[PDB]
Amino acid sequence: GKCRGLRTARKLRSHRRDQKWHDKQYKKAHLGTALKANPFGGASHAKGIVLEKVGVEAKQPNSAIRKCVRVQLIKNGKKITAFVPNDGCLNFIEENDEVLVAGFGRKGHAVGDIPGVRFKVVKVANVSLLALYKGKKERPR
Amino acid sequence: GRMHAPGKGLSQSALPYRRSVPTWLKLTSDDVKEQIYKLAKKGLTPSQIGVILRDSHGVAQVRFVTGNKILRILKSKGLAPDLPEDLYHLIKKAVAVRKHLERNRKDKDAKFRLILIESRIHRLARYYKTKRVLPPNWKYESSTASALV
Amino acid sequence: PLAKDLLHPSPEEEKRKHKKKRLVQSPNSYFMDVKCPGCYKITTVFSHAQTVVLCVGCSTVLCQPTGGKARLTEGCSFRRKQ
Amino acid sequence: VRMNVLADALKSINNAEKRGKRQVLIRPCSKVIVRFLTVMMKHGYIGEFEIIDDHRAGKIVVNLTGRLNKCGVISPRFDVQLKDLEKWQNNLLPSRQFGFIVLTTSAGIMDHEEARRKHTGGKILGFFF
RNA sequence: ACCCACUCCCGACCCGGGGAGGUAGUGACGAAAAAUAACAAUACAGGACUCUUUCGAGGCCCUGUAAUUGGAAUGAGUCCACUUUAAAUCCUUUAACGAGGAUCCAUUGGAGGGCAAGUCUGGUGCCAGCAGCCGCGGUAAUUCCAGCUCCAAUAGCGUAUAUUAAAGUUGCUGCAGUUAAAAAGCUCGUAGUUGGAUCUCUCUCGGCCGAAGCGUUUACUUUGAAAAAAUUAGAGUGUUCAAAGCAGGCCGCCUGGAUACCGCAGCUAGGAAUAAUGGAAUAGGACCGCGGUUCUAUUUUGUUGGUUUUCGGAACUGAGGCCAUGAUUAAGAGGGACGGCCGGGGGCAUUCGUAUUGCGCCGCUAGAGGUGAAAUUCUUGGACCGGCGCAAGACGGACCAGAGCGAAAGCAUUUGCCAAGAAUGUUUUCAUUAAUCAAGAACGAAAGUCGGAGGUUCGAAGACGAUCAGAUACCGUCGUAGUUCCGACCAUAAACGAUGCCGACCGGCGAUGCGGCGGCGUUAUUCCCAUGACCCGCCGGGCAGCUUCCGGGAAACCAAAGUCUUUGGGUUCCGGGGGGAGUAUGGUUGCAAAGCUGAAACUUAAAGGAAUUGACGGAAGGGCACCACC
Repeated sequence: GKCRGLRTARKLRSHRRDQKWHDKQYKKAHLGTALKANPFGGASHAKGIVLEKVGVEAKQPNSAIRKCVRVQLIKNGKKITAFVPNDGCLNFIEENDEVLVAGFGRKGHAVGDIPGVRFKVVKVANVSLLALYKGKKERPR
Repeated sequence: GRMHAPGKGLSQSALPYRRSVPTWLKLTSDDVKEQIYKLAKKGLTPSQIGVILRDSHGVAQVRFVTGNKILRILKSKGLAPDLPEDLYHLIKKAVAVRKHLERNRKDKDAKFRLILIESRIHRLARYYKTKRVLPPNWKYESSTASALV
Repeated sequence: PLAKDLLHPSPEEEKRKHKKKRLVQSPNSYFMDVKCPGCYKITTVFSHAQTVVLCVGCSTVLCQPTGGKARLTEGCSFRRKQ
Repeated sequence: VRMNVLADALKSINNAEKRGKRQVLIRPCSKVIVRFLTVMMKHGYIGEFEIIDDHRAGKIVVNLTGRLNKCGVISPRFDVQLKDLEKWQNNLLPSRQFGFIVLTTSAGIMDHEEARRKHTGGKILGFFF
């Protein structure tokens, strides 16, 4: 059992503090290795330059080509792969243009049948992909 | 349970409820005191004195006849031993085990039992130093402890 | 089962128990006055004696220590006290 | 070794009452045990008890009337102020209609309602309901 | 951008200055209020607390695509004049214009489940895509792309990320640790944590009537001081309501601008349970009067002087009176002594037993090993077998058990010596000395390392022979290190009861091991008692077993793995989805092998536990049919 003494506060507090490091989420948040490894570096979004269009194969139970883009982030020169969500939206992206990319929704984890992809394109050339998809706006010329 | 064994024995003395002197016992308190003095002069520890008085002279409990315990009587008369008899016997047992281990170096069981004995010695000596029964500088060293025996 | 109760007698259930586990603990031993046929005086001996006691006027072995209750010699008449 | 003789006494009373026994033996007895038992009995939760006096440490034979659901000890004896009493009652008691928290205060050993009447706090010994 | 008009500040100053500050601008950070319609008349529909007749009669209350009809209402907007203000703007106020498809048009996400709301239609056809998760899509897709319809919030709604609750998935409240992740191999041990019972009228007085403590300390609890505002809580107050604000109210007067909380530490005063702590044990102990010493702020209205020969204070000691003189009990806590036993517990020495291998001699003889068959191997230099001896090195059968001992690892021929130990017995002794344990330490199977001795057997490696598609393996014949002992190292095991230790409580039964107690009777000591072996019980530890709706648990199952949401006896170690991985790296230990400590990036929706039903089994046991056999 655990100690129950009026003078065990140091023991209890210290044991809790040592045992909190075996919490995966607590350790990931407080160790600093995950923040260093994060390409966004703690940001919610990041602007990058599209290097090439890459087609990502959906995982084995499904079958599709997930149209992604490799982008290089302006802030730190890191190369990530970002999903271009809707259909025909890869046609809205050219090569060597600026795109705003956000997380994919799992806080750094891959989503669905898209291996190794944890980012999605939000804007292209300072125009949202939703506006171009719905026809509300057109990419600049 | 035992301090140094997995034993959970229950065997011990069971004092009777009555604290009075037995009706059969005709020795005066001073008579028991002189018998205690004689037995101490013979060279006996208070436990041995109590055992002899119980077995032969019918003194069921010295504390109930004389109103005092055997060690207190020995101290008050001035013939109590230098160090308490439990610690003395623990040191004697340690000395015996060390003498055996000197000529039997492959006896790991003897070494383990010596460790237990010296731990008991140290605990008792610390308790006695707390009660000012032993001088605060007293220490059990296994180099000339046979002289203490 | 309804402890310390006079309605159901239990001398027999109390002296059967362990001496320490009784309602009020009490020894299972006793002191006994011993006459030796060759002697002429009382000797009060503990039942569970650990000493080879001798007659106070002679050199006769009154009793010998055993694992429990001491073993008395033949002919010595022993009677418990109290 | 045994600490907290009151914990042993309360656990024994609880175990005996859960088996439906009419009496329970408690050893060793102590002043705190006797006061806690008196508090329990004044509220009709145990009944009469007898203190067997042996010359070392007494025993208690407690007559059980099956009105007791749980008698428990709170270790350590946390200091309780009059403000913390409501939170302790919410934590320990099964209802605001019945059940008692026993405290040792400078005014004696008493339930929580009596401690509120005398406007005193103290240290929590245990509870019963 | 405008201004010192407000709030305040500065200067020699009523006067000047202030990008402090105020005002406006941009502003879906965010917060409050709040439009996008309301109503009536006919036609339906619904019910009636209407006739009643479920045919029907029905402007009683209602509902709708009427995209029917009709008027009433209003502010978004435009604009005028005030008002606002330093000047303006914005609100507020007034007038004019301002609504019918009131086109003066509400959006953002969804419609398989979680989760509210379409297996409607068209397209696509594992593509395109959706999908937080499960999943959808491979020719009716309830899920993609659309149309329609529906629903959720609504001037807002979706997405990413940080964080809180959910998470009793960090557990103080309040989690787990036999098998799901997990208790150190095992003991000792300092700190830490936790600790059995017990003790119920004293200083100057003009109110027994102002006061002192000079005596024994704290924790706790209650109280009283002191403690910025703003924020939070909270009293009052119709901002048109509300967020707010600190205002305001009445016919010049009345009134507010409260109050609470403010943890810990510090200060203060009552209480005295609980918890710690203290005195008297060589009495250099309490009270009491005596023997002895001092300028002792006066013990000289007189010029002090040597007439302060002295109450009051700091000593050292003696004789006394006096304490009811002063030691709680003796834990079903612990240590120690003592008694008779007990055990494959340990060390040293000693002895015996066959077996195996080898050697010598004798006899007979051509085979003997070995195998699922063989072959490799030995063999007329006489093998195998039988007999008599000798030697060596191992090991200690049967007895031998759900029996014993040990901290665990582990421990079995006889005898002796050496020290140790549990339990029991105890009207012995000490008297809290205890429990658990960071640091530290002892021991720790097997294998392994170094040195020495030995080397029977078995035998990693290796050689050969087989089996096989292949075998590098299983099987066979040999065989090195090793296996044995001595001295150093290593410190790991499915080191397991996969189950920490200490304490209490909660069923039954029969056994068994040790000790003790009691008792018909049977045997041996060839005689009295005793002592053994039995028999029948009881008590205490111990290894276990059976049983049981104690209770628990996911169950298996467990009298503990119970006394757990009715949750708190004490304490140590330790787990937090599966992998990466007990890996990398650093430190440390080791001669080495390696041991201890021990990540992260990344990857993933399960991995796992227990039990159930099937299927299968180169698992066992049955049954049947001349499509089985005899």
